[PDB]
Amino acid sequence: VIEDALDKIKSNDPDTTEVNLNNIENITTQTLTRFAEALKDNTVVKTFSLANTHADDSAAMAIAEMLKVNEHITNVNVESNFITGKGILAIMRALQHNTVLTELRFHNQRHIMGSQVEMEIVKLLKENTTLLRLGYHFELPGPRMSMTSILTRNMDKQRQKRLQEQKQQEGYDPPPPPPPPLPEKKLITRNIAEVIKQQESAQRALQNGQGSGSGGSVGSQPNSILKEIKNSLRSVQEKKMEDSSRPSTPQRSAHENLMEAIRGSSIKQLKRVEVPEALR
Amino acid sequence: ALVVDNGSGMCKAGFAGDDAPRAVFPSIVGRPRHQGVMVGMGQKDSYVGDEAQSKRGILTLKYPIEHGIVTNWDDMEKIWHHTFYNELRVAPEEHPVLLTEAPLNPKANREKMTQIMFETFNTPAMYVAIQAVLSLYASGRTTGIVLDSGDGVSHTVPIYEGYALPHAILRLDLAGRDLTDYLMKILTERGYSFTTTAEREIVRDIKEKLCYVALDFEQEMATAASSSSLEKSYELPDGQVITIGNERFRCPEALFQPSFLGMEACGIHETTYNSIMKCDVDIREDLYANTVLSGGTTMYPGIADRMQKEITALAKSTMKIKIIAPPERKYSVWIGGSILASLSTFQQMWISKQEYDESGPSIVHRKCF
Ligand SMILES: Nc1ncnc2c1ncn2[C@@H]1O[C@H](COP(=O)(O)OP(=O)(O)NP(=O)(O)O)[C@@H](O)[C@H]1O
Ligand SMILES: [Mg+2]
Repeated sequence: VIEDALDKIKSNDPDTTEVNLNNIENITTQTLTRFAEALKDNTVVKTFSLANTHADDSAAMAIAEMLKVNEHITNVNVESNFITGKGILAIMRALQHNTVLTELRFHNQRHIMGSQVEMEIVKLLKENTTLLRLGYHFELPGPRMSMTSILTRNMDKQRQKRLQEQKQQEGYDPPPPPPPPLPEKKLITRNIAEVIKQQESAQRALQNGQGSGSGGSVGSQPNSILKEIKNSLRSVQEKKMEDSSRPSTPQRSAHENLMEAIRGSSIKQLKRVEVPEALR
Repeated sequence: ALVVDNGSGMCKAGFAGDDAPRAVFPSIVGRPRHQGVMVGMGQKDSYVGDEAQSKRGILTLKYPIEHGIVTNWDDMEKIWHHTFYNELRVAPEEHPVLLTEAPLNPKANREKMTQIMFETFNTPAMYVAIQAVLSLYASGRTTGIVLDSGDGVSHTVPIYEGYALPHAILRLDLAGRDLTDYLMKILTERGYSFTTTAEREIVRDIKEKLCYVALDFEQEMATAASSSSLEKSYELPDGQVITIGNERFRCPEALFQPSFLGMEACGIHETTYNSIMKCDVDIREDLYANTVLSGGTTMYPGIADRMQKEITALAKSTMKIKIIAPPERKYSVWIGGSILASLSTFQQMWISKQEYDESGPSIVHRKCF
């Protein structure tokens, strides 16, 4: 039963990977708070899941701190419960500096999560780099967008990483389901082949290449080149280098009083004029 | 090669070069209703597809895709796993995958879709095509305007030699279930009550089996107030038959007159002409003669006929308005892709795992356009 699992949890059973407490009847805050602490120094559980078990914000606080005090769980499933954003946020801040958890789901709660609670979740997890999948439907375009880009830039760190180690000098690299579809015979309709001959024929219009554009406006080089004019004298005629006098950049009174005076100014000191006209 | 066309409601996936999808199942994920749920689930946390359709009882069904845009990425990953592993019984490592997207999708989403395929499922190669564009290719064309009316939103997408015109894409917030909603509202106003999802699917059926678009509204309105040639009976499951008349066409008149739904937006007929006008004066001619119908809500009888009549009264005198409605425009978005993925010419056009592993998901706006 429960205790058979919990036994193993603090027994550190080298063989219990999943703790599945899904749809388990009559479970307490404390009986889950035990589990939370029962896993507080565990090392053999990668998946802790309590689906559809009247969980609450204490169970969350339980799980939340358990999170910042556990380095082997990659996945937390607190689904179909009765948890508010007061609890959801508990687990959220914990993850502010928790670099192991990789998936968390809180779908299908009691009530609407709210919105301050929703924009919280995004600015909150903003300094998290480890979370890969966040099981929740945001009901707000703003947050939901902010969020998806984050789980993208967390996961690109995986792609960047594999880029450094994986290849770079590593040697090498219960009723009915009403189902009426259609059996097949393949494809007789056609004549989109020619645009593909055309789509091979064209594309990459104008200019685009390179690896990184650290320098300025990697301009397409039609402008730069076609606007010949800027090309000051090259190869032949005058040598125009302006080495001059003997001054330098330590303290200067004339220039820095000038700066002090330039800063202390405003168009409120100038004599009013005007320029509305357009002349024929 | 694989083809996957995701929808705001129904999902169709299958092998490329194929006649039709092998996998067509609802794009839904079910999780327990509430309270002392248990009895129902076993050791599961959710159900997927046509088992989530059969257990609608204690399940609060949700769609990852809303108005054709992925709003739930976790359930989006759930659906995709279900597809390769459960529904299609195939390993996504052994296959390249062509996926689909809505008109005016965010770049952000294009990228997650990209990254999910490459990191999670580990696909050799992948491409992402605008669904409207995939519907034109099935019709055997590369240029034209595609009217796409699905479940949540409507789109008119001008297309020029293989590429959709973003500046000219118009979008309308009326589609499939607004008509189901509407039919429900009037069939109720007239007697029987339709408010529950179980009874809602029969309004979908009253609709699809008995609704049509009139060519001339005010006429068919009066034909019906005059005689009863327009009446048709429908048998409910309990055995009580009901009779609709002017509701057969008052339902899809919403498409042409959104005001019937209290909308200040213009009908699907103007939403198609208006688009053509923000197109180039040198392609309007081939736009008008290549308007193509796509999606399930374009399946009403006489919708092509009404369209022509409307868009000829809007257009200038000299243009021919040809309105093409393929007989299989329910699975056309898939079919148009099934053919694309098979074309020898397309193999160089994929996205390599290498290219991704070097540049990240960002390479998809340039490689796919
Ligand atoms: N013969 C028909 N006549 C009228 N309506 C139909 C017919 N067949 C299907 N439908 C409607 O088609 C709608 C959904 O089909 P479809 O447009 O293919 O959805 P989808 O592609 O999954 N969503 P999206 O990807 O956002 O377009 C429903 O509202 C159905 O009622
Ligand atoms: Mg569609």
